[PDB]
Amino acid sequence: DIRQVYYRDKGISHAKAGRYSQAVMLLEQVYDADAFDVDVALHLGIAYVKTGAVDRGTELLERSLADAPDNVKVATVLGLTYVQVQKYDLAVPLLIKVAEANPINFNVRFRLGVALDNLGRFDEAIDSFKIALGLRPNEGKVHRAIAFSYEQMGRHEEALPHFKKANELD
Repeated sequence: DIRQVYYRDKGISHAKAGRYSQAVMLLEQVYDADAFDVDVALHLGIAYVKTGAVDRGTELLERSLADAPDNVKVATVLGLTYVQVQKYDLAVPLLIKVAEANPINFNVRFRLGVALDNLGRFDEAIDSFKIALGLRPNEGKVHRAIAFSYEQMGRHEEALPHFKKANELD
């Protein structure tokens, strides 16, 4: 009744503030597969991945994606998690769309780049990494990444400056 609004509101806040174990503990008690609340599943999703229950969290995020395919945050979080467990094929489409809608999100763009480079899509990797550098030109790590993407294409002339700049910072 008012039990559940309190558990939901608090559990979600736990998750948002990084208190992930406490979010699992509360939200496990509201989450109901058959009365599907997407905010609950999202944030219990997040909290399971964070607490090492990666499969259960992934599954909940997929189910949330099925329920709300236009929810950007579900897509962001599923996308990045897929990068984290090396499901780069699944990640790229979710991360392209998220980056479209949210151009100021550096990590998304960067993980997109890294996802592309692991699929061998180097030209697209490079274009994403350039976009990531427009947002943080100081990012050594992007520089090492784009350098390696070029080198993998045998474009060594283009790699070196990026290698140099990644050391100038590192």
